[PDB]
Amino acid sequence: FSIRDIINGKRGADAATPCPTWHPFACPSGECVPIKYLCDGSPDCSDEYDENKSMCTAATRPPVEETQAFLKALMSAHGKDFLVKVFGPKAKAELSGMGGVDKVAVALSQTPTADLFASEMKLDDGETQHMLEVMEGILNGSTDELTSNEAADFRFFVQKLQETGFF
Amino acid sequence: FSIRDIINGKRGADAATPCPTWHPFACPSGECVPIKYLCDGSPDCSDEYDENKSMCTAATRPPVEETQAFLKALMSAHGKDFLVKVFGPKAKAELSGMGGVDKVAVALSQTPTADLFASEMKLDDGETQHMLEVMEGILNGSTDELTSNEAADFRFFVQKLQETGFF
Ligand SMILES: [Ca+2]
Ligand SMILES: [Ca+2]
Repeated sequence: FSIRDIINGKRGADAATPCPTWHPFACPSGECVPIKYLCDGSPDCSDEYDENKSMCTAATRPPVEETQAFLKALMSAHGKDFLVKVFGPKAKAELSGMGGVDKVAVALSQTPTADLFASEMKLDDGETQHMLEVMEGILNGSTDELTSNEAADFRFFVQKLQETGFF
Repeated sequence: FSIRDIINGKRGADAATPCPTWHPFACPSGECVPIKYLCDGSPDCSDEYDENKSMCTAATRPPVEETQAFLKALMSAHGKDFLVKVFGPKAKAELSGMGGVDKVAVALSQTPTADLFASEMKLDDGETQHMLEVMEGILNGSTDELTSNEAADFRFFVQKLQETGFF
């Protein structure tokens, strides 16, 4: 009772022979691969899940539950509408127009670029451009948009976006 | 982070569906964790599979299958008894007395130290000491046991063992 799997076959009886410790990663296609083969620029799993772009981008960024916590702590320190200063009015009321802090944490973890993030979140041209200008300004030490404490709390996170190809 | 996943409840031990892209690694206990939480010194699976010592050793060493192809290439180039020069007489006839090339390649990948490898392969004290002397000689450029060409073929592999705690 699993979609993909119906059409390749059906194992033994019972199900489980999980992966060995030396090839500990199970692909949906049901091959076992070494951690080294994940995100290595070539497909080791027949379904190519080992090179899944969402999985490989998330592997480069903070774990989603740390980003969730981090978004929540900025709004607790700076206000429930604080993230309007970065993403525009869809960020008001604890990211209510962007699908909530859980959906935003996953999107910032998995989405390779600001452009693909903007499109998922339905930001217009002006909101996307302002998001990039604020994030460049946070890296600069600029306080045109954020206060000094706001920029310092955000700086390390924006640095990691930039080191991982977001902008 | 997944609205689908709330309303099926508890991810059993195991299968049915796969772990999401942001927490792609499945513990046998049925938890899903980020790659970054593997081998990080604290348990994120309730069964501590993320800190499993064999898994974590193997993740620092060449993949199983490369080590296996490597040992087979050494014995095709240098003879079916070539690895007697490292492991002693149990290595004769393509590692017959050590359970064969697949078992030796798994043991070299996932055994933390030369002493634990020796005890599992049932090498005696004399054989263990000579193995360590030969491996040191390979790092040195000594040709007392291997030719220049044999040692050149083995040197990177011996360095990967030294760098990952083997001796
Ligand atoms: Ca790969
Ligand atoms: Ca861990």
